[PDB]
Amino acid sequence: VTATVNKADKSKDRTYKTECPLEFYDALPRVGEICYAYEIFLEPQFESC
RNA sequence: GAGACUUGGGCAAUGUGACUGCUGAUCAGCAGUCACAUUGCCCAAGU
RNA sequence: GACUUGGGCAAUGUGACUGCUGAUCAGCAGUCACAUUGCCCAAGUCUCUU
Repeated sequence: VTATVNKADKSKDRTYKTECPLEFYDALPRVGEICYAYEIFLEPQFESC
């Protein structure tokens, strides 16, 4: 923090390896194991015309 | 994306300008302290 | 009666040393303002983009 020249290029955007949440990790089903099926309910709200 | 324009947060310096504060030495005046010199007086002794 | 030594009381001075005031001069420091041209970010308006 005492240095000054370190901020001459402060626009240096940081790059990261993205990752998935816990439920998304290793969720690919295999043969012979019980998995979960999540139905997607939806509700159209626009006027019926 | 290319850009122009403005306020910002600043980073820099090239100037330049003025402000403020302090130390030290010297001189003068005054006050006071150390020693020293001169003219006396008197005393203490010894021979 | 000379000779010697020492001390004390005086006055008349001198040599300096500090203390205070004022003045003079040299010597340092902390700033501040501000024109000039530069650099990196933040948010804005517009051409274009669309």
